[PDB]
Order: sequence, then C-alpha cells, then structure tokens
Amino acid sequence: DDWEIPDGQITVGQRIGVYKGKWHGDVAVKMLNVTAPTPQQLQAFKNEVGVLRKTRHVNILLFMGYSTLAIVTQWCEGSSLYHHLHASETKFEMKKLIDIARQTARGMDYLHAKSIIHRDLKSNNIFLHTVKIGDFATEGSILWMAPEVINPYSFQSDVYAFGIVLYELMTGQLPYSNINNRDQIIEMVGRGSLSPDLSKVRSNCPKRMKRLMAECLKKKRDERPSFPRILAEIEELA
Amino acid sequence: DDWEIPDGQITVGQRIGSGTVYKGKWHGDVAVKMLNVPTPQQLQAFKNEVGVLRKTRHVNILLFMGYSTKPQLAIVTQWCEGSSLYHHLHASETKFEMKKLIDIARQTARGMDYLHAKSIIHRDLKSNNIFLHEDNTVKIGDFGSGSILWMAPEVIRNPYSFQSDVYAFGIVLYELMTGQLPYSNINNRDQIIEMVGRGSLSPDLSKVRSNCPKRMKRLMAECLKKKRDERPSFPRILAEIEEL
Ligand SMILES: CCN(C)S(=O)(=O)Nc1cccc(-c2nc(C(C)(C)C)sc2-c2ccnc(N)n2)c1F
Repeated sequence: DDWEIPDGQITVGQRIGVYKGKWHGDVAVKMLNVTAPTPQQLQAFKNEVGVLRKTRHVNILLFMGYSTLAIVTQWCEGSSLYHHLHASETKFEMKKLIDIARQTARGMDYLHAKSIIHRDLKSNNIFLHTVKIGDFATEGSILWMAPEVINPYSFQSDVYAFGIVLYELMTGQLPYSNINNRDQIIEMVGRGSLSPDLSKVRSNCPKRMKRLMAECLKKKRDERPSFPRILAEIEELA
Repeated sequence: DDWEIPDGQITVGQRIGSGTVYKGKWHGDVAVKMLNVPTPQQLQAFKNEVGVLRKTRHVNILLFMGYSTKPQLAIVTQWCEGSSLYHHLHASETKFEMKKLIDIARQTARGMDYLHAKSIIHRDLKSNNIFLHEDNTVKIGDFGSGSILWMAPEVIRNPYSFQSDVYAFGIVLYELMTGQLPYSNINNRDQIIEMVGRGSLSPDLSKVRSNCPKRMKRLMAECLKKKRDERPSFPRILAEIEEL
C-alpha cells in the first residue's frame, strides 16, 4: 500500500514540457524543480497523488507511483486530442470520433462515480495513446469554461467542458472562431450571450450527438446531463 | 481504500472461458472472474489474494479494477480486445515479423520484471496468460495437473521461485521464435513429466527460425537452464532484450 518509489530507481530522460523516463520500461515523470517545496507545494502534491491512487481505469492515465516532488505515470506514445484535431494534417472518420467520445465518457463517468472532479477537461488533456485522460483536479483553458466558471467547479462544470470537446470532435474547430480577444469571451459567455456554433458541425454528425452536445453546453448548470446518461446516449447510437 | 464494487453495479454478459470468466459492463467493458464458490474462513482468504493484485500498477500487467463479494466472489479487470499469445502462435497462425516478436518478448520482460520488483511470483506464466490487447499491448494476467510445458524441473520433481518464473519465460521465448510448443515431437504428458523432471529432455533449439538474434537464442538458453541457479534475473533479462 505504498506507491512511493525509492528515488534512484528511475532514469530520467528528455524533457517534454515533465520527463520521459525508464523504470521497468517506459514511464512518464513529472519533476517539480524547486530547492525546497513551499507549504503550498506540499498539499498540491499530496492531493494529486491522493486522487490519482484511487483511479484504475483503461481510459484514465495510469498512475504508477510517486517520489519525494515527482509523479510517475505510464508513458503514452502519440499526441493529444488537441494536436490531432487542430495542429494536424490528418482528420478522423466519424466512427473514430464517436469512439473517442465514448471512451472519454467512460473515463469521465468513472471519475464522477468516484466523487472526483477533473476541473480541467480539454482536448489538450486527452492523450490519444485508446483515450487517456490526464493532467489532473480534486475529490488558455478559458474556452472550456462553463458560464458559472468565469465554488464554480462541479460535476456540471466537467459536463460543460466535455461538451466543448464534443464540439471540437464534431466540427474540428475551436469554439468562437470569430473572436481573438479573451476579455469579451469571458464577458459574453459569462453573461450568457455567447455559445458555440452548432451549425458548424459536420454533415456526418448524427442528430443524436448534436442534441447531446447542446445538453452538455446548457447555459444553466442544472439542465446539463450526467455522465451515466451521457455514456448511455453515446453508447447507444454507436 | 476499498476497491469493492457494490452488488448490482456489474452487468454480467457472455461466458468466455472457465473460476469462470465473463465479459461485463462497468463504466465501459470489463472482465469478471466468477470464483468457484462464501465462508468467513474463505472470506479473508479471498482478500489476501486481492491485496496482492492491489499493488499492480503497470501497463504490461492486466489492469485490476476491483472485486465483488455479492452475489458471489469475483475479480474485476479491464477487458482485452483480441486473443492470447497462445492463440496467435498456435492457432490463428498470425505471421508476426521478427520485429514484433521481440517487442512482445520485451513487454513480457517488463511486466515480469515489475512483478519481481514487487516481489511477486507469477507461478504460472504461459502464452495463454499473456493477452495481446489491441494486438499490440502485452497483458500478463492469471497470477492471483494442467499446463506442464512451462514447468521447470525443480517444480516437477520452496519449488516456486523467481527463477522458476524465468524458466516459464524461456519457454515463452521458445514459442515466439520456434512458432510452436516444445516437445511437440513427443505426445505423452507422463513422458515429458518424467524426462524433463529428471533432466534428460529439453526444448529443441533447432526449430527456432533463421531470423533470430543470437543474443536472444543465447538468452533463451540462459532461461531454459535445467539448473535453477544458472538462470539470469529479470533486470538483466530485460536489460539485454532492451539493448538487443
Ligand atoms: C491482475 C490479474 N488478476 C486480477 S488475475 O490473476 O485474477 N487475472 C485475471 C482476472 C480476471 C480475468 C482473467 C482472465 N482469465 C482468463 C483465463 C485464461 C484464466 C480463463 S482470460 C481473462 C481475461 C481477462 C480480461 N479480458 C479477457 N478477454 N480475458 C484474469 F486472468
């Protein structure tokens, strides 16, 4: 019941943004580069470790251990969902898009069932190893913020962020393409006068998915569905 | 932390194989091993075997997800798409390039090194306890009067150890390169039990194919050593394959 990895067993490698490592195969290491952790740096570490060690799911990033500040997880080869959708030459077929949506819904459903709120769900936090949800959370990111988020964070907030991810999948683009100033999005979305353009969705997009999307993007936090129903709907049409 | 899944949360589906293994629905696809059973004496006997699976967080080890007490005792893991290394090698006949074979061997070395690092002895490593998820990722499971082909001589005749696992791995290496089971020439369990046990029978290395790294064949022999002590450990088993 100790996920403390004795330091010196890990061979850290190239920088990523976090290092690629070697422990009992390929691993991904997060090194907190400080002389001595502040009291704030300490609780941040415990909390991420505490919530990571309660996850055992195929669609959640595999936490492998910690070191005392370091967090060891599985190495994921490939790029994030952000790269593939926005900064990539190659697009995806619908069957794959719906598949990416389903796995993410499974992971999000798993977390919510464990009383865990990601509080930072976005296409950049979704690694396409097989969907892998990482970069945790408790138990630039403005585009994925619910109107009440601009305590605001809840299961409903994750539901909204999930809705934007759906929008990315079904359109390929980021929301609010006609805006280059962050302060107005904050104002317009925050007030309740701005919403993603669901007319941008592909012709291939099932009306079912387009409906579900609008539900997750509801202006009022309480009209948004729950992942048990979100997964049910996605699983059905698939 | 309790990893117990409350009664009713899992929807058991089709029987896969014989406890008994089923495919289920729990936050997605899962696998349920229904134990052939509860008695309060066996109740705590069940948790011991779970509190060991509880310390496996590795990509090459089958992902343990939770356990059940009601209705009956069950082990819950991830669901693996595709068949076993056994089926690929001796049934599907799927042609693997030498490139992939080494990687499968490499991943299995990673998984086994990790287990031994956790001081866990598998006691039964064979090509049908190794599942090729997505036909790419190796998943070692089923470690929590049958298959003797992977049994070391000291096991046939503290007989279970890290070196006995190493032997089973050598047989696996044999399967990967030879594309077939050892002692296929001889169809007699009692003969193999007798001859391997006394040390007069060993795998035929004339059947491994030409495209085989001579470090790997040399590595096979090290694991297939009839003498327990003459076998290399998994850190070194993995280091050499990795370098190779
Ligand atoms: C972590 C490993 N332990 C929890 S274990 O020793 O109980 N390992 C464990 C746990 C649950 C199921 C199985 C399993 N067992 C199978 C045999 C060959 C023994 C009948 S197939 C199979 C399986 C698991 C997942 N997907 C598919 N398609 N098949 C398993 F090995």
